[PDB]
Amino acid sequence: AQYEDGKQYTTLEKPVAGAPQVLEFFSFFCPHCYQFEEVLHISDNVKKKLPEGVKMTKYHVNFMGGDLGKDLTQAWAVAMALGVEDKVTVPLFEGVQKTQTIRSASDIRDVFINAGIKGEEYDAAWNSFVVKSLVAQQEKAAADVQLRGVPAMFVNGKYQLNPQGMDTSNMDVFVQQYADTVKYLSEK
Repeated sequence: AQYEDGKQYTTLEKPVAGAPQVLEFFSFFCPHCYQFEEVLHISDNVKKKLPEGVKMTKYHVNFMGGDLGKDLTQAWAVAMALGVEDKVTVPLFEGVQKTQTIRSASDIRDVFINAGIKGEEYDAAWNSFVVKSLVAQQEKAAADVQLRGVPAMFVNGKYQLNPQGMDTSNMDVFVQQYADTVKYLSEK
């Protein structure tokens, strides 16, 4: 058929109960994730096609970058708690990978300050149990899908996107197929 198990996607042998409809894992330390988000714009192209009543969820991972990697997971939890994901995603990617001016937790906080988040609000979120729970939630999600690498995307807790089985030629053909595959899976 057009979409095939083992080609554009694979199937989790242990489906995850109560998973987000569309779940992406990434790291701000991850060069392929920089390409995915900031060059290919995969998440944006995916959302542009999703059926309505279907939302996209994005979680950070700890396993790249040591202390700073975990700080970034905690900052992403802050972004989710404050609802400022779309304001910090680009400057966090650029601070870690382009400028490489993000080398400490304080450097992450500066990005939020500069994007208009008040300091007291950032600090209250950073230190909150609501954020500690959000960090745990991201970690648990990674365990549930038995995550092995990033970037990664899972649909309805059952299907895993397999970009290795898509076309690499035209970046845009690649991106369109990826996005088309997510849409197909969402209705499956």
